Amino acid sequence: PADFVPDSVSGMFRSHDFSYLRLRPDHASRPLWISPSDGRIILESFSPLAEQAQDFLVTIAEPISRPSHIHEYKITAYSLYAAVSVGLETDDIISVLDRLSKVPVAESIINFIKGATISYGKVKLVIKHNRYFVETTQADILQMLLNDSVIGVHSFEIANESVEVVKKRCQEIDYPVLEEYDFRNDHRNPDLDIDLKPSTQIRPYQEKSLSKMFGNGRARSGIIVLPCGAGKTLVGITAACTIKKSVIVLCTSSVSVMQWRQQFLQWCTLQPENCAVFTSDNKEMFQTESGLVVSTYSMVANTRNRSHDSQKVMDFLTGREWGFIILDEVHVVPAAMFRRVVSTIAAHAKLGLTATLVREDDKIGDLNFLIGPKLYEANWMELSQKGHIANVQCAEVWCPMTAEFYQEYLRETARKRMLLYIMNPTKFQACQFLIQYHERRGDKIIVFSDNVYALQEYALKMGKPFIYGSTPQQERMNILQNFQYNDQINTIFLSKVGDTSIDLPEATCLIQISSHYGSRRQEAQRLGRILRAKRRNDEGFNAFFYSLVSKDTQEMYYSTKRQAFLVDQGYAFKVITHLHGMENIPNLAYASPRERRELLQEVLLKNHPLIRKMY
Amino acid sequence: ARARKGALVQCDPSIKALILQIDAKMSDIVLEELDDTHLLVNPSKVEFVKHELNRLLSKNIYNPM
Ligand SMILES: Nc1ncnc2c1ncn2[C@@H]1O[C@H](COP(=O)(O)OP(=O)(O)O)[C@@H](O)[C@H]1O
Ligand code: BEF
Ligand SMILES: [Mg+2]
Repeated sequence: PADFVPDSVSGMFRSHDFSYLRLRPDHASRPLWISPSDGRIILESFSPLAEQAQDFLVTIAEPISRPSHIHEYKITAYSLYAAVSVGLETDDIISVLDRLSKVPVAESIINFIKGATISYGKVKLVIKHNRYFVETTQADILQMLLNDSVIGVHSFEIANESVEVVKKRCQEIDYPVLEEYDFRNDHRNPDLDIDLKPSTQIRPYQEKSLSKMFGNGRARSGIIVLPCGAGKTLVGITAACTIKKSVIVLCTSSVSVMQWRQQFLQWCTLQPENCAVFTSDNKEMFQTESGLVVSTYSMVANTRNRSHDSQKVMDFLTGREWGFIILDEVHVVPAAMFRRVVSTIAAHAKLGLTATLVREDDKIGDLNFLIGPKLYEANWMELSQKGHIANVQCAEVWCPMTAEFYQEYLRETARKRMLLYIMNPTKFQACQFLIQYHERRGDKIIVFSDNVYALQEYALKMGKPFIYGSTPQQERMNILQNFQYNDQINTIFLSKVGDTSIDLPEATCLIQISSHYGSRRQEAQRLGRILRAKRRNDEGFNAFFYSLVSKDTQEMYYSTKRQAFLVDQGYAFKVITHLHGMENIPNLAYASPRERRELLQEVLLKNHPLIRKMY
Repeated sequence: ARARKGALVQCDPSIKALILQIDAKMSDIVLEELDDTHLLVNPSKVEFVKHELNRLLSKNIYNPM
């Protein structure tokens, strides 16, 4: 910025005007605009070289928003820390960035890439007989690691519990660690000969995700992000079948754990004898040399009280040195206690599978030193238009609160106000109308509700099965199977338990009456239930995702906030003020004021052995 | 035969209840209740109830930074 006259409208751009630089003669072809200050990248997806950059940008920059035409990425330290791992140096990143940019890359951006791209590749953490050695390939590192204030060809031991400290410490100091596994040369660990049976059909994006992991030939530890229903289960299965070592799977549910074993058996040649499911029901472990364990965090992250039956199994898990860990729904591993499993369980390779990589707190970044960087990410609309996932017409219905209920909403406190605007009669009518309309269309509907009292009230009013946390594993499984194959039961009423990791290929429509505040992830996870609908390729098919919200209430504040992630992916919510043909339905719940008054008060009121014969 | 100057407020139940709450806190707001969709309000408070109501409704709207 030298000898560059400002424009009369430059005031509207507060230090954001980037006209001080000039445009290159080949602007019409190059698709990228680069922000010299914020690091943002504007990508033209409708110009040549668009595809060549849509993958290069995903590696070095995390995606902010990827709408139809103009994509918006951003370069940050973590995104570079993700790209630095898979055989990428500063020169390649700078060369391509300049080659794809309509404007020259500013010095500030070049400085940022130079700083973080040189750290990778000088410290290696290895495991031997449940003993962790921080092995380094050069002697000079001893004067750095052994002299570090936090720490404590040359290789030295380190406490197993202390891994989570040194790995984070390595980030602050110049060299961060990488967890690479040369399973080809590992003979001490007994192998497991399992392979994908010929019937399998590895989809392109699945191959791309695996290539980003096995590109060099040694398995890299990291995270793979694919849209809901994209087939993350087969991605993990393929990784297990190519490493060919004892593997353990952690999944955050009992229904989901059952799903994994059935999927593992179906897609590859894993013999049933070598599979053991460690859930609350059965705790037997495989005694064969090499096998597979599919368990859950609650059954593996517990610290204080373990039963005798569950204590032998945990020792069995800890004693052996596993070769691969699959963390399904890895957005929950950085929690206060779940992260402990990543340290206790010994493994040379760690993989994370999650459709959503977001959490309300700042602990999302902790994944970097727990399991490694983010290897691959996939767009949602791209897979939608290719027939891999279903298309959904997202909608947001505005049920205006009736006069009678609304008056109480003003006086009542925050905690009870929630139950008040979840049970307004208009929502009952809208849900009843939509359910009848879509059932006539031969659709399988799911009605989510984080609030259990409303869930039961809706279910008993409409005579439909419902599932919530107190349900024994079998009964909810029986409900799930019936909903899938029984033609009479077209709809169910799920709760927070079914928010994630439950697969219903038949579900096509989706409704939600309650919500867990402002969480953006729950909306996406819930939408995932219908993104894998079986008939997602017949002409003109469109799944549905309704969101009933009371107007002039705090729910709209959370609704416009809990769909900020789907908008970034590309989904657009449509406002529905009124459902045509809703009045002519024969009978609607709470159509008379008497019933409305009764419901209002009902919800408002919610807040010596011989003496044995004597008795 | 009696005229009374004022402002005729036409609105919906939700706005009506909010105006009543504002009137309860500040008495002079509402001069008379006409029907479930009409209120007679003090002329001086028209510019104040209109401005105050928007502030109250701002809580229900999520403005991102
Ligand atoms: N390559 C594939 N061939 C056939 N079906 C597949 C394939 N990949 C995924 N699926 C199907 O997609 C659905 C969702 O798979 P799942 O692993 O549960 O997805 P995610 O874990 O990403 O939500 C299942 O019905 C599964 O069988
Ligand atoms: F993302 Be899936 F529904 F496990
Ligand atoms: Mg899954």
